[PDB]
Amino acid sequence: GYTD
Amino acid sequence: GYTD
Amino acid sequence: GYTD
Amino acid sequence: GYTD
Amino acid sequence: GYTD
Amino acid sequence: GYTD
Amino acid sequence: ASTALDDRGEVDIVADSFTVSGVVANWTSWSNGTNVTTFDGTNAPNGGGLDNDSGKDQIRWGQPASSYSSGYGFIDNDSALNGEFALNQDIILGTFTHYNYPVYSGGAITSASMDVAFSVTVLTPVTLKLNFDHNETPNTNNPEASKDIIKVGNTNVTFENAGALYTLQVIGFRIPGTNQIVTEIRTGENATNSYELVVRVGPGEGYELPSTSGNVLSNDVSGDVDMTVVGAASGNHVSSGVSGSVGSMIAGLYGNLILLADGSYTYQVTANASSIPNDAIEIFTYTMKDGDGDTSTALLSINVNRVTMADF
Amino acid sequence: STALDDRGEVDIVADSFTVSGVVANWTSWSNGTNVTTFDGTNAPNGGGLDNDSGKDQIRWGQPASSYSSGYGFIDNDSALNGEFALNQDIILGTFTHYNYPVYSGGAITSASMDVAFSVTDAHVLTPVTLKLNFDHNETPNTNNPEASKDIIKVGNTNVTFENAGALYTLQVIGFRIPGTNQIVTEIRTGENATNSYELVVRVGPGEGYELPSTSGNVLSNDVSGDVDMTVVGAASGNHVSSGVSGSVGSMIAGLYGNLILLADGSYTYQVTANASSIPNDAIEIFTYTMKDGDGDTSTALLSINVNRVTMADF
Amino acid sequence: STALDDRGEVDIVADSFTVSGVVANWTSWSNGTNVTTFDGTNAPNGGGLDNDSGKDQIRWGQPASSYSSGYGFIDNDSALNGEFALNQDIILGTFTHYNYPVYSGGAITSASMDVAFSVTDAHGVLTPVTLKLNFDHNETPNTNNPEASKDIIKVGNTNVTFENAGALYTLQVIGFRIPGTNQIVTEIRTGENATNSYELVVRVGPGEGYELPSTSGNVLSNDVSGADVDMTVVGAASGNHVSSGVSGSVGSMIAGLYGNLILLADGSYTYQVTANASSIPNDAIEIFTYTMKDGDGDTSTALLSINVNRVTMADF
Amino acid sequence: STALDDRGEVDIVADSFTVSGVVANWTSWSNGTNVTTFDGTNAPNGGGLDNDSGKDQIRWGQPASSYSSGYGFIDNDSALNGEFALNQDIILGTFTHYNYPVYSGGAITSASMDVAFSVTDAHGVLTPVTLKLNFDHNETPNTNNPEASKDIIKVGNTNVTFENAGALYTLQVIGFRIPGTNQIVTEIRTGENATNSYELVVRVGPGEGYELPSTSGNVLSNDVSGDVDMTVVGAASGNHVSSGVSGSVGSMIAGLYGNLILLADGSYTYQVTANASSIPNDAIEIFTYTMKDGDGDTSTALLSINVNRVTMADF
Amino acid sequence: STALDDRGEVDIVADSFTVSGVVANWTSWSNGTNVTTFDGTNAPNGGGLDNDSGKDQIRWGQPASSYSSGYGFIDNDSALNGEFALNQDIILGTFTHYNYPVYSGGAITSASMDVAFSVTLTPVTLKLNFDHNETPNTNNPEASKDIIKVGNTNVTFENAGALYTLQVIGFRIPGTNQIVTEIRTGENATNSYELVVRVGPGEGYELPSTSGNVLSNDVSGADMTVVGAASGNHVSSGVSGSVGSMIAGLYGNLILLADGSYTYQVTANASSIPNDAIEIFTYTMKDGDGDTSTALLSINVNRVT
Amino acid sequence: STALDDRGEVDIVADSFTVSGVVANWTSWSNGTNVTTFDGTNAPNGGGLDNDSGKDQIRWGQPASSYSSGYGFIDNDSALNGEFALNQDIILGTFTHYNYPVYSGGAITSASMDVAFSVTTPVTLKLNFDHNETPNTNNPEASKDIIKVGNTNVTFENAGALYTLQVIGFRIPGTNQIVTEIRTGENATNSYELVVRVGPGEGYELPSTSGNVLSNDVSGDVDMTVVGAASGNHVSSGVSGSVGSMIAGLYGNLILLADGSYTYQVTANASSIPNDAIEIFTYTMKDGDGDTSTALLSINVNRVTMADF
Ligand SMILES: [Ca+2]
Ligand SMILES: [Ca+2]
Ligand SMILES: [Ca+2]
Ligand SMILES: [Ca+2]
Ligand SMILES: [Ca+2]
Ligand SMILES: [Ca+2]
Ligand SMILES: [Ca+2]
Ligand SMILES: [Ca+2]
Ligand SMILES: [Ca+2]
Ligand SMILES: [Ca+2]
Ligand SMILES: [Ca+2]
Ligand SMILES: [Ca+2]
Ligand SMILES: [Ca+2]
Ligand SMILES: [Ca+2]
Ligand SMILES: [Ca+2]
Ligand SMILES: [Ca+2]
Ligand SMILES: [Ca+2]
Ligand SMILES: [Ca+2]
Ligand SMILES: [Ca+2]
Ligand SMILES: [Ca+2]
Ligand SMILES: [Ca+2]
Ligand SMILES: [Ca+2]
Ligand SMILES: [Ca+2]
Ligand SMILES: [Ca+2]
Ligand SMILES: [Ca+2]
Ligand SMILES: [Ca+2]
Ligand SMILES: [Ca+2]
Ligand SMILES: [Ca+2]
Ligand SMILES: [Ca+2]
Ligand SMILES: [Ca+2]
Ligand SMILES: [Ca+2]
Ligand SMILES: [Ca+2]
Ligand SMILES: [Ca+2]
Ligand SMILES: [Ca+2]
Ligand SMILES: [Ca+2]
Ligand SMILES: [Ca+2]
Repeated sequence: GYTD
Repeated sequence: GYTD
Repeated sequence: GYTD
Repeated sequence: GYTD
Repeated sequence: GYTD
Repeated sequence: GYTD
Repeated sequence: ASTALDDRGEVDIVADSFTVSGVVANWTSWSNGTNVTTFDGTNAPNGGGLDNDSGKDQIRWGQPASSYSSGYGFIDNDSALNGEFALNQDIILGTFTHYNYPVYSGGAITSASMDVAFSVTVLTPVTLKLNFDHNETPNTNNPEASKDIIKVGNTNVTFENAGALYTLQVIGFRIPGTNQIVTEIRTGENATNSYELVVRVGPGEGYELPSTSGNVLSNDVSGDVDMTVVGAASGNHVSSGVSGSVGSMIAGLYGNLILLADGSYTYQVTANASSIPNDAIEIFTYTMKDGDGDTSTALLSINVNRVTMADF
Repeated sequence: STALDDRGEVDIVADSFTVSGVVANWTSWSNGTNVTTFDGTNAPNGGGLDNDSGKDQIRWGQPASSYSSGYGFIDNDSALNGEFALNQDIILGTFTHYNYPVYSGGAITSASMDVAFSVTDAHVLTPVTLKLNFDHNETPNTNNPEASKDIIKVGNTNVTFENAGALYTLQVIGFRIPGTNQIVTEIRTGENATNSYELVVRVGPGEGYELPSTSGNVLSNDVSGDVDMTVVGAASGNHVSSGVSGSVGSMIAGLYGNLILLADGSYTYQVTANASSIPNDAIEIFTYTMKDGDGDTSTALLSINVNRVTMADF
Repeated sequence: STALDDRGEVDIVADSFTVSGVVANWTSWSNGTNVTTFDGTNAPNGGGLDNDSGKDQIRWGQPASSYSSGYGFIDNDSALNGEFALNQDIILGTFTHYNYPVYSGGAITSASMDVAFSVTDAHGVLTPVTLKLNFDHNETPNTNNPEASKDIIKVGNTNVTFENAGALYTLQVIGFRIPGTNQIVTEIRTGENATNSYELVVRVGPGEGYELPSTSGNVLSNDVSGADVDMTVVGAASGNHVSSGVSGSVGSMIAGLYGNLILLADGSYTYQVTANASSIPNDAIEIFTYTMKDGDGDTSTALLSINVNRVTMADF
Repeated sequence: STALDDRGEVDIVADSFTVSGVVANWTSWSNGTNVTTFDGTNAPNGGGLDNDSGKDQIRWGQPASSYSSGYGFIDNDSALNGEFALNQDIILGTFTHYNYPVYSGGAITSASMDVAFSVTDAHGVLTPVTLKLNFDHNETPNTNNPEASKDIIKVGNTNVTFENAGALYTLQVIGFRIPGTNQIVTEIRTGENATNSYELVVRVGPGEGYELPSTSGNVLSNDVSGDVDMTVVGAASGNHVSSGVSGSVGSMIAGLYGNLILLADGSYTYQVTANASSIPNDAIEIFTYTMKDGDGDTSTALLSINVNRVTMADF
Repeated sequence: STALDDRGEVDIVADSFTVSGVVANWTSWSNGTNVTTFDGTNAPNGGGLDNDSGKDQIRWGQPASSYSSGYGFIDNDSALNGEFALNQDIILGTFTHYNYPVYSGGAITSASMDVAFSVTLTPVTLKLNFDHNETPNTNNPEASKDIIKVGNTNVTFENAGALYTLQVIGFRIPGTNQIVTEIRTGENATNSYELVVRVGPGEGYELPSTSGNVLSNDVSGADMTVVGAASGNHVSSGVSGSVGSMIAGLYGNLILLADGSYTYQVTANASSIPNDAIEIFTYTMKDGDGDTSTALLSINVNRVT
Repeated sequence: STALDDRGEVDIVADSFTVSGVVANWTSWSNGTNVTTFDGTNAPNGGGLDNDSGKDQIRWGQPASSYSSGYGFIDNDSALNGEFALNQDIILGTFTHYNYPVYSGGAITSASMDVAFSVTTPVTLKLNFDHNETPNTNNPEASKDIIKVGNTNVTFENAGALYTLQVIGFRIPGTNQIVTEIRTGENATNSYELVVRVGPGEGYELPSTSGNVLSNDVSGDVDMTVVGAASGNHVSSGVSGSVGSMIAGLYGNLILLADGSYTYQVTANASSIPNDAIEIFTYTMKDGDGDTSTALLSINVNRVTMADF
C-alpha cells in the first residue's frame, strides 16, 4: 500500500 | 619609535 | 653645346 | 665588546 | 663626513 | 754458495 | 579641501560561563501520529542509542511498511559540556537524528514539542521548549519529493541569574563540522540524519548578537559641502583607497559591518567568544567623497572588548 | 709578411610579435606587516592607473610619518601598440619604488610579480607569463641619509615561449633611469622619496636570450714564413694608413656592437645595438695590425656584415 | 551574441615514492669563527635528536653571553613513514635559527646542507638522491634597535632531478613555513637570545623541474558574434554566477577550490592547480564564470569548467 | 649472515686543454660614483701589472682619506704555461679587494667581469670561450665597530660550456681561497684602509655543467641472510675488518681521493673530490662497512672503488 | 715627487640680445649671364617664402634642361623669436644651392649677401661672401658637381657701450653637427644647409679659453715632464699618453704640453654649460729620477651676464 | 651539576745551543769478516763525502756479486749551521744501509758509532746498532737485512745546567714516521734521516702537564664521571666517547681518564708552537643522577729560554  |  |  |  |  |  | 578622519567605536561581548547540570530531554506533546511512542533511548536497532538520563528523548510514529518506524532522536552533549554553558558561544546541546523510514500513509505526526531541562548553579531549574513541524510526504518514484521535512523553531527561554536576565536561544541545525546552520532538514526514506543542535545564551530578554552603531562622516571635513561614502572594505587599505560595497554586508574577523552611503554603520559581533583575543580590534577602511568629487580614505577601528557578566 | 683583410657576418632577427596588453600581478612576498596589493589608483599613495584589473601596486609597513613603502609597476601598453619587437630594448613599464619611513621590522624582504600577455601566431593566441623577482632591503634609519636608503634588487628572469614551431625568450635586462641608457639591477631610494625607472626587457630566438654574435681568427689568411704572428693592435673603423697599436684583448666599441681581438687572432663580436639602429646593408669595420717574428708590422681590416633576418629566415 | 560554455582539463600526478629516511649533513660554509658541525644532542644548545649520525646542527661565533649562534635541521622521518607524495607539500624537517649575541665578525655568511635518501623504485632497486640546500646568513650588528639587530637567513629554491621507472622527477624546496600556518617565506628574521623553528616545505613532481599542474585556453574561441564584431571579456569570477553575470577581475588572479585562474581581456586563460593533491577529489571540476561583450555593447555570460584529473605516475 | 666484499668504479677525466693567455675586462656595474675601469699599473692604487691590454681593474667612490675602493684581477698566465688541466683546481688569477673609506653612497652594488681565452684543438682551430664573473658588493656604513664597517663581496658560481672535438666541457668558478690555505669561500670581508688578495679557483670538466667524478651502489645487495632484513650499522675509511666498525652511517666519510656516504639501507655515493694530480695511475679507495641481520649478528666487509684516470678521447 | 692638484677657471657670456627679424639681400656678384635677384616665391624654382621684401634668392645661367642655378637663403626668423644668444650656435637661415645644368660660361664666379637687423635699435649688417665654381659637365658626376665656398666674415657692433662680434661659422648638414665651409652639389639637385653663426664679446669672435701650467705647483729638487693626460678622474690608474693631443672634455678641449703648459677652449653651446660647472682632467708627471705621480686639473666654467 | 672551565699550563724550552760540526767514528763491532772503517769517499761503495776525517763509513763481508754490506753516516753540518735547537727534531745525519749479498757468516752483529761535537764543551753520543744479515733464500722479504738502533743519549753541562741529547729514531726523509728498525733488500741501499732531540734535564722528556677536570666541578654524595673528551671547543654539542683514548691537539696529545685525571704531552716541534699559544679540549661530565654537562680545558703552551729555569 501507499507509503510516506 | 625606530624608523626603518 | 657644353653644359655647366 | 661589540656584538653581532 | 659619513664614510662607506 | 750461500749468501747473506 | 576635504579629509576623512579616523573613526573610533567599541562593542562589548560577554565572555563568561554558566554552571549547568546535565540536561534532560522529554518529548512532551504532538499531533496526529498513529502508534506514537516516546522513550528513553535504547541500543535496540531503532532505539536512538543511549544517554545518561531517564528522560524520553526518542519519539517514533507510524506503522512500518518495510521495517522501522519513522521518528526523531535527541542525544544530549553532556559529556563534552562538562557542566558548563559558555555565553555568546555556539553550544552543541545534543545531536538530533531524523529517522525517516517508509510508513503507511497518514501515519505521521504533523508536529511535536520537546522540553530540555537543566539547573543553573543556588540551583535555578530552567526549561527550554523546542518546536517541530513534520511533513511525512507521500512517497512516489521521485526520491527528492519522497523526502521528509522537519522544521525547528527559534524558541528561547529567559532565566534569572544573580539578579540579571539571560536568554538561551535555538539557532538551528548543523551538519556536524560544516558551520552551516539551517532550520529545515530533508532526509531520504530508509535513512537517518544527524545534526548538531546549536544554541547560544546571552544577557537580556532575548538573544541578540553584540553590536554597535555610528556615523563615519560626522568628524569628516568638507568646505557647506555634502559628503558621501563611496567605498568600504575590511582591513587597512588607505594606500589604495576603496571603491564599492557600500551598503553590502562586509565580513571582518569577529563580525560583519554595513556602512551606508550617508555614513551610517552597524557592526555585529558574530564570532564565538573563543575566537575573540584580548585587546581585539576590528579594522575597516572607508572612502568618502565631497560634492566637488574629491576622494578621501580613512579607517574605522572598533574595539571588541571581553566583559564579565558582573561587569554590567 | 702581409695581413689579409678578413670577412665575417652575424645575423640579427629584426621582426615583431603581435602581443596583447600586459597585466601585472604581485603574487608572493615574505615578511611584511600589513601587506596589501591592489590595482593602481590616483589615491595619494595609490601608484596611479593603467588599463587592467591586475594588482600592480604592493605596499607594506606601518607608516611612521605618512605613507607606506612599496613597489609600483605601470605597464607601457599604450606605447607598445600590441607589439614586441625582437632584439630591441622594450619598456614593459615603469617601476616606482615608494620609500617612506616605516616602523622597524615592517618591510618585506622579497616579493614576486607576474607579467602576463598573449602572443598571436597564425590564428591562435599563446599565453605567456614572465616571473619577476625582487629582493628588498628596508634599512634601519640613521642620521646617514645614504645609509638609511633602501635597496631593491631585481633578477635577470626569463620566460621561453613557442611561436610557429620555434622558441623565443623574453628576458629582463634591468632598470633604467628614463632617458639615460644606463642599466642597473639595484636601486637606491631615499626615505620620503620615490624612484621611477623603465623596466627594460628584450625577446629573442632560442631558449635563453643571447645578444647576436660571430667569431673567428684574423691571422688564418695572414701570410708569414715557420713564422709565428701576433696581433699587436686593434681599432674601430679604417685606420690602415696609420696602422694600429694597443687595445688587444680590450672591448672595442663599433657602431652596432663590441669586438674583442686576442693576441693570437681570435675575435668575438656582439651586436649590442637595438635593431632599429641597424641599417639595411650594414657593415661593422675594424682595423688590426699583425707582427711576424722578424718584427715587421702589417695592417688589415675586419669587415663584418650585420644582416637583418626575419624569424622565418630561421 | 552568445557566450558558450567552455571545457578544459588538467592532470595532476597523485602517486607516492617509497623513500628511505633522510640524512642531513652541513657540508660547506664561508667566513665563520669556531664553526662546528655535529649530529644533534640534548645538550642545551645541541638542537635535539634525530635517527642518524649525520651532521644536522651547525654553530659559529664566540658567545658574548652564553650560547653560539647557528642552524638546526631535524628530519620529519617519523611522520613521513617512508613515503613522498607527489604534488604534495612535504615537511622534510624542522629548521631552527639559533640566534645568540656573538662577537662582531664571528658568523658565517653562507652555508650549504645536503639531504640524502634512497628511492626504492621497482624491484627493490635503491636510487640514492641528494638535495643541496643553500643559505645566505646575515649576522647583523647589534644596536639598541631590536628589529635591526635581527639576523636574516635566506634559503634558496634548490632542486634535484632523479630517475624512477625510466622517468624524471624533481624535488624542490618551496620555502619556510611558520608551523601550523600556511605562509611560505624564503627569508627569516630572528631576535638575539631567541630561536625560530619553521617547517621546511618541499614538493616533488614529474619533469626536469617542479612545475605546478596547469592548463590554458581561450573562452571566446567558441563564442558567437559574427565576423563583423569583436568580443571582449569584461568580468570573471570563481563559481557559477550566470544568473548575475559578472563584472571585473579581468586579468586578476582568481582563486578557485584547487587552483588559481587568470582570464585576459582577449579570452586567454591559464589555470594553475596549486592545491595539495590530498585536497583534490576523484571527480574534481573547477568552475569559473566569465562575461563577454560584443562590440555593439551587448553582454553575455557563460562558464568555464575544468576537470582536475588525478593520474598515476604510470601514466607517463 | 656474511657481508661479502664490494667492488665499484668511478672514472675521472685526467687530460688538459691547450689554452691562450686569459684576458679580464670589467664590462658592467650598477650605481657607483666615479667608476673607472683600467688596465693595471704600478701606480699606488693601480693593482700591479699583467700581459694584456684588458681592463682588469675597477675602482669607485670619492676618496675621503686617500684612495678609491675597487676590485683587482691579475691573471695566473705565467704559471698556467698555456694549459687548463681537467678535474684540477686552477688559479685563473688573484682577486684583490681594495677597501678604502669613500663618501657614503658612492660604491657600486654590483659588477661583472669577462675572462676571455682561446682553446686550440688537435687540428689547431682556436675556439674562443668567455667566462662571466658576477659580484655583489656591500660597501657598508663606516662606524666605530671595525668588523661591522667591513665591506662584503660575493662571487657567483658561474660557468661557460664550450665545445672541443665534438664534446662539451664546462669551466666553473669554485670561489675565493686564502693563498696557501684550502678553504674555498664565496664571500670575502675586508677592513677599511686594507686590501685583500685571494686566488680565484676554477675547475673545467666534461659535460654541460661541472660535476666532481661520482659512483653509486648498494653494499647489502650481495650480503647474505634468510628472509632476514639487513642494516648497515657502521662505516669507516680504510680496512678495519679485524675490529669491525660502529657509527658514521649517513655521515660524510673522507677517503684519500674523495668522500663517501653510506646509508643504513646500503645505498652509497662516492664523490672524487681530489685534484687529479693526486690520483695515482692505479688508485683504489677502500672503505669498511659492518652489516647486521635481524637476529642481531654483526658482519664486516670491504667496499673497494677503483678511481680510473681517462683521457678526453675515452668517452 | 708628488703632483699637486691644479685649479683654473674660464668665463663664457650666457646672456641674450633682443634682435629684430633679419632681412637678406644679394647685393653684388661677378660674371653671371641672366642674373636675377628676387624675393623668394612658391614658383617651382623660386626658393620658397619668408617674412620680408628683401632679395634672398639669386639665380643665373641659361637653363639647358629646365631651371636656372642659383643660391637661396630663408631666414630662421620664426624660431629665433627676436633673440640672438651669446656663445651659442645660431641658425640664421637655411641656405640652399640650386645646381641645374646651365650652358657653359653662364655662372657667376662670386656673390655677396647682406643680412640686416636691429639690436634693441642699433641697426647692423653682416656681409656674406661666396666664391662659386660652376664646373664643366662631364660623364663623371662627382667632377660635374659645383663647389660653393663661404667665408668666415664678421661684423662688430656696439651694445650698451660694449663690443660684440657676430661671425659666420660655416655650413651644417641640418640635424648633424658637422660644420663645413665648402659645399659640393650634383647638377639637377639642391642642397639645404643651416648657416651657423655665433656672437660673442670683443672685436672678433673667440671661443672662451683659459691657460696655465700644471707643474708650477708640483714638487721636486733640481726636472719634471708631463707624460700623460686624460679627461676625467683617473688618479687610481694614472695616465699615459696624449701629451700635446687635443683632449675632449664635456664642455671644451684641452691641450697639455710636455712642459706643463695647457690651454683649454670652451667650445660647447652655453645652453649645455650647467651652473657651478667644473671640467676635470688628469695628468701624470715624471721627475728626472723616473718616478711617476698623478694629479687633477679642475677648471671652473663660469657663466657671466 | 655544572662542569667548570679548567686551566693548565706547560713550559717547553725554545732556546738553541751553538755547536761545532759533528764528527762520526765507527769505534767498535762484533763478528765481522774483513771489516773496514774509513772516512767516506765517492768511490762507488764509498758512502759519499762529508767535511772532516772521521771514519763514518763501515763495511764488512766478502762480496759474492759486487760490493760489501755496511752502514754510512753523512752528518747534517751544512744545514745545522752550528746550532742545536731545543725540543726540536734535529737531523744529525743521513744513515744509509748498504745491503749486498755477502758470503754466509761474513757480517758484523753489533757496531757502535760515536758522534762528537763541541758546545760553546766536547761531548760525545754513543750510537748502538744490532745487525741481522739474514740468510739469502727465494723469499726476498725474508732475505732482507734488519738493523736496529738504540735510544741512547748523552747528558752534558751548559752554563751550570744539564741537557740531554737523545736518539729518537730513523725517518724516511720527508715523512714524519720514526722507526727504530730498518729492513733493506739485498742489492740495495736505504737512506734515513737520523732524528735526535736535546732538552734540559738528565734525560730527554717531552714537556708535559697534569691535573683533574672534575676537581672544580659542582655536584650534590653525588659522584662525577667524565664520559667524553675531544679536541677543540665543542660545548654547543657536548661530547661522548674517547675517555682514556689518546687525543691529538695542535701541539700535543691529551689523555683524560674517566675520573677526571689528565696528562698532556707537548709533542710538537717548538718551531710550530706560536707565542700566546693555548691548546683547547672539551670534556663532558656526568653526575650520578645522570645529568650531562660540558666545559673546556684550556692549557697555555709557554715558550721559555734556558735562562728561565
Ligand atoms: Ca516518509
Ligand atoms: Ca652646375
Ligand atoms: Ca744481505
Ligand atoms: Ca543528560
Ligand atoms: Ca538514557
Ligand atoms: Ca533520553
Ligand atoms: Ca516522504
Ligand atoms: Ca571619521
Ligand atoms: Ca686577416
Ligand atoms: Ca594593462
Ligand atoms: Ca587598472
Ligand atoms: Ca593593474
Ligand atoms: Ca624605509
Ligand atoms: Ca631606511
Ligand atoms: Ca566560451
Ligand atoms: Ca634520518
Ligand atoms: Ca642523530
Ligand atoms: Ca642526524
Ligand atoms: Ca646575533
Ligand atoms: Ca644581530
Ligand atoms: Ca693575460
Ligand atoms: Ca696589462
Ligand atoms: Ca690587463
Ligand atoms: Ca670601504
Ligand atoms: Ca664598510
Ligand atoms: Ca656486500
Ligand atoms: Ca699640478
Ligand atoms: Ca625676415
Ligand atoms: Ca619673402
Ligand atoms: Ca626677402
Ligand atoms: Ca658642372
Ligand atoms: Ca764533520
Ligand atoms: Ca770526509
Ligand atoms: Ca767523517
Ligand atoms: Ca739477508
Ligand atoms: Ca673543571
